[PDB]
Amino acid sequence: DFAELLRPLRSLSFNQVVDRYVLIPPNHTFYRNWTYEKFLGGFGLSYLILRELPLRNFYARV
Amino acid sequence: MQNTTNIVHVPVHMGHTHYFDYIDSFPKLKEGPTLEENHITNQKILREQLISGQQGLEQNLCLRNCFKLSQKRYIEFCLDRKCGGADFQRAATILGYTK
Amino acid sequence: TYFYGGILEFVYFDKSNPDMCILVHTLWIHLLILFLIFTGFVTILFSFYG
Amino acid sequence: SLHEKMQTDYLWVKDHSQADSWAKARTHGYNYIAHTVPNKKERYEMIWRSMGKSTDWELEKFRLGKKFPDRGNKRRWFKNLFRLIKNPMGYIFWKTYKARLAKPSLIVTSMFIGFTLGFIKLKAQSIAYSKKQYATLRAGKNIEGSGQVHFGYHDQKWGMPAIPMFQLMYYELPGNSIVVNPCRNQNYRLYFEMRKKLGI
Amino acid sequence: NSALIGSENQSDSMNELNTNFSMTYYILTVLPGKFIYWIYEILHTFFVVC
Ligand SMILES: CCCCCCCCCCCCCCCCCC(=O)OC[C@H](COP(=O)([O-])OCC(O)COP(=O)([O-])OC[C@@H](COC(=O)CCCCCCCCCCCCCCCCC)OC(=O)CCCCCCCCCCCCCCCCC)OC(=O)CCCCCCCCCCCCCCCCC
Ligand SMILES: CCCCCCCCCCCCCCCCCC(=O)OC[C@H](COP(=O)([O-])OCC(O)COP(=O)([O-])OC[C@@H](COC(=O)CCCCCCCCCCCCCCCCC)OC(=O)CCCCCCCCCCCCCCCCC)OC(=O)CCCCCCCCCCCCCCCCC
Ligand SMILES: CCCCCCCCCCCCCCCCCC(=O)OC[C@H](COP(=O)([O-])OCC(O)COP(=O)([O-])OC[C@@H](COC(=O)CCCCCCCCCCCCCCCCC)OC(=O)CCCCCCCCCCCCCCCCC)OC(=O)CCCCCCCCCCCCCCCCC
Ligand SMILES: CCCCCCCCCCCCCCCCCC(=O)OC[C@H](COP(=O)([O-])OCC(O)COP(=O)([O-])OC[C@@H](COC(=O)CCCCCCCCCCCCCCCCC)OC(=O)CCCCCCCCCCCCCCCCC)OC(=O)CCCCCCCCCCCCCCCCC
Ligand SMILES: CCCCCCCCCCCCCCCCCC(=O)OC[C@H](COP(=O)([O-])OCC(O)COP(=O)([O-])OC[C@@H](COC(=O)CCCCCCCCCCCCCCCCC)OC(=O)CCCCCCCCCCCCCCCCC)OC(=O)CCCCCCCCCCCCCCCCC
Ligand SMILES: CCCCCCCC/C=C/CCCCCCCC(=O)OC[C@H](COP(=O)(O)OCCN)OC(=O)CCCCCCC/C=C/CCCCCCCC
Repeated sequence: DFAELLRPLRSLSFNQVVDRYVLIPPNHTFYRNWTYEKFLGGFGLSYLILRELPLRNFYARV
Repeated sequence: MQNTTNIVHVPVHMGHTHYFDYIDSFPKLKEGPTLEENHITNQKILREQLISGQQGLEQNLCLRNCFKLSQKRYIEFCLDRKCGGADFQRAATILGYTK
Repeated sequence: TYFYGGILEFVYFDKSNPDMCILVHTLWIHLLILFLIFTGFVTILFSFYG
Repeated sequence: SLHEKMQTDYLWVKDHSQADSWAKARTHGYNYIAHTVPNKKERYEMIWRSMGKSTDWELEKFRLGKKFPDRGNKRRWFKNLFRLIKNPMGYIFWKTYKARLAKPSLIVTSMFIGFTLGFIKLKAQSIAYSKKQYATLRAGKNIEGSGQVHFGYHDQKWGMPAIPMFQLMYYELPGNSIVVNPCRNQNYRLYFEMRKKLGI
Repeated sequence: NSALIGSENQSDSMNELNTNFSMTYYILTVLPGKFIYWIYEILHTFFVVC
């Protein structure tokens, strides 16, 4: 399993390793925090649908 | 020791105004040329440097970059390899580092 | 450190790296709360329906 | 009308307990008694009359029988809490209607709002000062005690008195006004010159 | 401090990463369990002392 962590490194040379995983081209235009916005914002969207539950009893929805 | 204690090495003058505490002036403060006068002065220098100070610049830039190295043995290696075999004391005179 | 650094001091290096998440929906929640506070101000003092 | 029963059920909540369905458990009023009303003694007489009619005025039957609590008041604090969360402004409005029938002057209302908002403002600054002390602690200065009311030989700053005199001379530091120097934008001159050198 | 309104005890775990290894849905599972045992403690006490 320790040799399985280095599988993608054996097929590559050192120059290919650096150009692949180290020298990632700079691109600072992405919306990285969209991952947190969709997850945490989903609580609010879930409440919109959850507030319309056809549960008859008010205290059941409580 | 008071927490808001400062030791200043230049003279300051404090304003004697109610409800406020600040430095209202500095003794013997001389106002120089304005931002526009400095701009016109700097443009005269940059214009001369653009017109008559660009010939043979690549050699001087290489000598200046070699002298920013950490050790002297690396500076000499830089002068010999990059600057066409220049001498340490001779290049330091061109750059103005010699007394 | 010898030429351009200061004294070598011992500190505790915090591995936890906090960062306030800059979100969009948090301002929606904030506006809703202030909308409730302002409506209560109107409900108590500027409601003439009775 | 046609949509009355559907809409009335949709608008308000009813009671689901059948506490009073059991006959003998029904209270006579001795569980929750009003103590200070001017008709207090008339309330006690009606409780006594209710107890006497249940036993045909042989109260020894009540002494031997079992006494029950008021089951109708069960979970009443939870039920009010859920109504307060369901519609907080509607709960506050109706619970304060009788109190709001007497409206104080514009001056008194302004004093309530002013002192209340002024107290919250000082609380917000007190919270921000606690973050300053935490940054001071992490910066390497251990802190004995707390607060900014220095007992020793230090200057204090009490906070802006919420009166127009000090509110005209002073104003709090707006953090959004502390900016990066605009000379940073002059580094973009390096980009324009590089683009021309590379023939872009 | 998670139950205080506008806490100023910034050094009491307010600015630290605090995870646990208990059951999640804390106020639904763990917190009621602590209250259930509380009711047992006092009901057992009332029965004993009386
Ligand atoms: C044509 C007729 C029908 C024929 C087909 C019938 C078959 C249909 C099924 C197949 C088709 C489904 C299509 C989508 C494929 C998804 C497949 C899938 O497996 O998803 C599993 C899906 C996700 O699995 P998951 O990874 O476990 O995520 C849920 C975790 O809780 C997440 O928790 P978390 O902590 O990991 O993350 C927090 C989470 C926040 O999540 C929560 O907080 C919710 C937690 C639930 C409440 C908490 C209490 C837990 C209750 C436990 C008991 C529940 C058991 C229920 C079991 C049901 C089993 C299905 O926030 C987010 O992660 C991001 C959320 C925001 C992202 C954007 C979401 C967009 C959704 C789609 C939008 C467009 C739809 C239209 C809008 C709705 C219609 C008006 O599980 C669900 O079932 C979610 C149910 C949510 C309610 C859905 C109600 C709407 C249903 C839409 C139906 C069609 C529209 C209506 C048509 C009306 C006429 C018919
Ligand atoms: C061997 C392995 C297993 C070991 C197991 C060991 C444990 C044994 C398990 C069983 C223990 C109990 C034994 C059976 C008792 C049965 C007694 C009975 O017949 O029912 C009486 C009682 C009667 O209630 P009721 O007559 O219908 O109405 C109450 C009154 O009308 C009053 O209603 P109210 O509307 O006027 O409200 C006032 C109310 C409550 O009003 C309140 O103010 C309390 C507020 C509590 C919630 C808030 C907490 C604050 C923190 C959260 C903040 C919430 C924020 C929400 C809002 C958001 C922000 C705005 O006052 C009360 O405290 C009532 C509590 C019951 C009376 C007991 C004496 C109370 C004095 C002690 C007070 C301190 C404890 C309070 C705990 C309250 C929990 C309900 O019913 C119960 O107590 C039900 C409890 C049974 C639940 C069984 C659950 C399953 C059991 C297994 C669970 C497994 C747990 C594992 C734990 C693991 C170890 C950590
Ligand atoms: C509090 C006691 C100690 C606490 C122990 C607990 C005691 C158990 C009881 C507690 C439970 C009840 C609490 C008291 C409630 C008041 C009693 C009551 O209900 O009587 C009915 C009462 C009706 O009064 P009334 O006597 O039948 O007839 C009055 C006539 O209109 C005209 O009458 P007038 O011509 O003869 O005189 C005019 C004026 C009489 O003049 C005044 O009342 C002077 C008021 C000037 C401003 C006072 C500001 C209070 C300080 C708050 C600032 C934060 C506190 C921390 C900073 C300061 C530290 C000291 O009328 C009144 O306002 C009557 C109220 C007088 C007694 C209540 C005053 C309480 C002030 C607090 C005392 C100090 C507390 C320190 C805090 C402690 C915290 C550790 O209901 C009211 O309407 C008056 C209450 C105030 C309402 C003003 C308008 C507010 C509108 C706000 C709109 C914005 C809200 C937006 C919605 C929010 C978002 C959804
Ligand atoms: C052609 C004729 C002139 C034009 C006529 C047209 C006028 C149209 C009138 C329409 C009325 C406005 C309709 C909408 C208002 C409804 C909402 C309302 O506020 O009613 C309050 C309503 C009625 O109050 P009230 O208990 O029946 O008392 C009514 C009167 O006060 C009477 O009760 P009182 O007799 O017992 O009052 C005795 C009075 C006794 O006063 C005196 O004897 C002398 C007063 C001298 C004042 C000294 C000034 C000193 C200045 C020093 C300044 C130093 C600092 C300056 C720094 C600046 C920068 C350097 O002292 C007071 O208490 C006055 C009350 C406060 C007055 C504030 C404004 C004063 C200046 C008015 C400017 C208008 C000038 C018109 C020209 C008149 C020439 C004859 O009560 C409420 O509070 C419920 C509403 C909740 C309000 C709380 C939040 C208020 C903020 C929002 C209000 C709405 C937006 C803003 C509108 C304007 C408000 C200031
Ligand atoms: C052609 C076919 C087309 C359709 C094909 C597909 C059909 C459906 C297949 C579904 C595929 C699987 C679905 C996966 C999607 C899951 C998405 C999701 O949101 O999951 C989140 C949810 C939470 O997980 P999580 O957030 O991801 O956290 C991860 C770990 O759990 C965290 O670990 P932890 O240990 O830290 O967590 C502690 C643990 C706590 O410990 C527990 O696990 C709790 C377990 C105790 C309850 C166990 C008994 C439940 C059954 C009682 C009723 C029995 C009736 C029959 C009795 C027969 C007696 C012999 O978890 C919780 O904290 C649970 C709290 C969240 C839920 C609590 C409240 C739920 C609402 C309850 C009221 C519902 C009212 C009904 C209204 C209907 C509409 C909504 O996942 C689940 O709970 C899985 C539930 C799976 C279904 C359970 C069976 C429900 C049966 C209900 C019976 C009544 C209705 C019968 C209808 C019959 C229809 C035929
Ligand atoms: C009818 C159209 C109405 C549109 C709204 C009217 C207002 C128009 C005003 C818009 C002005 C545009 C200014 C620029 C906004 C910038 C938007 C933005 O930053 O998006 C970034 C980013 C792009 O990701 P990256 O590839 O990493 O970044 C590349 C950058 N070049 O966008 C996102 O993160 C995706 C999220 C977009 C917004 C949320 C979309 C979901 C909204 C819900 C409604 C959709 C309902 C139906 C959804 C189907 C679901 C099954």
